[PDB]
Amino acid sequence: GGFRSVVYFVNWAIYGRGHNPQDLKADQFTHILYAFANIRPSGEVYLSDTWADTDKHYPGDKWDEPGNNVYGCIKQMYLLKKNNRNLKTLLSIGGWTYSPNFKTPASTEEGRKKFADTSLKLMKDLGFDGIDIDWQYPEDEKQANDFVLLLKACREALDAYSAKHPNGKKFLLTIASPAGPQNYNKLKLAEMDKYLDFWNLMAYDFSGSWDKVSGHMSNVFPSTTKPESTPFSSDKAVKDYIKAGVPANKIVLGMPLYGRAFASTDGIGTSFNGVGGGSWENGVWDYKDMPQQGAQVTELEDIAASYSYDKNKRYLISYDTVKIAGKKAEYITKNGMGGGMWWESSSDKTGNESLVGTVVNGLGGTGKLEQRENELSYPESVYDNLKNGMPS
Repeated sequence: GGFRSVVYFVNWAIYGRGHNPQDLKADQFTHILYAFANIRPSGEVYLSDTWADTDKHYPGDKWDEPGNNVYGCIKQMYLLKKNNRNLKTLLSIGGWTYSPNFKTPASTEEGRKKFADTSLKLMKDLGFDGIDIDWQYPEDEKQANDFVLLLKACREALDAYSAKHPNGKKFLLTIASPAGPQNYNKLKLAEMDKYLDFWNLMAYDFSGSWDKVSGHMSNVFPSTTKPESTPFSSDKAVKDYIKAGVPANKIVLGMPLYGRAFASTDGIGTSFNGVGGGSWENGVWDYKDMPQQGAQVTELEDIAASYSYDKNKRYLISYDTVKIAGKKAEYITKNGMGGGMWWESSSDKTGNESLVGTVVNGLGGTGKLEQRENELSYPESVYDNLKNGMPS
């Protein structure tokens, strides 16, 4: 089908980062994942920040509107949908901080239905085209099995809702998936695939502060000359997924819009101590703050990896440049993969230095993106302004 362009919009971005949904170049994406909803012990899914999500008024949002109305970033996401009919939005549930919360609701049938019903409720009230589940990660086979059951329960609730509105759209079920063999090898990949529209493979965080040696954090291919610099590779993951029965065109390659740093290092693949500063938190740098003054950039086109290194501070930052992004685009194209996904929208550069723009153009452009109309009708929404299509 065409290629997908998937981005994570993080709801805490509206604070210190100053990134609002209005700043998204909507025409370069097919799918926005709104992160992150949290999970109650009952299985009930709920919004993590009602201020950012529903309450904050933006310019254009009236104070005096009749009826029960939604504002926040949810309204802004619907506005984007109205204006770009090829743009779909999904409610992303879980993520790193919240993943502890999956195990208990997921272990029972009651828990699983509460999850499914409450997530569907959120979807149809807030105007989303589907839900994305990011359990990072199922610790073992039991959990992996429960996760398959969780997916089934959600897929049934979705379909049941579509059945209630035969002429309306179908809805999406998506997940973020592991690139590390020790995590994906315990999942029942072929089983899960039956329920999903597509797989956003988290092909990044291959290295970080948790290691003892500086490594490439999102490279495609392993290094034969320096194996220590590539603990992982996305190619290993993609190939294993396909062997397990997952179709290449349903796998979306996750790409970092940030870099991880290593301090007091002689270079890639050597020991390091500490991670230095960061754009917002230590050890992590936004792509848009790169390159750092005094750092030299090295591009390993063959393994598709890049990093900066400042000889004087002995500081290493593993992150992708435009060159390397075009190389990952190459890879998506060559292997007929489902598209590109990025974490996350606040940190890309604009214009010709944008990693997202580089990949979309390397995919043949916006015309080669999957064309699938989003859903604007939400007749069962509790929110007046949304079910009326945000007339205002």
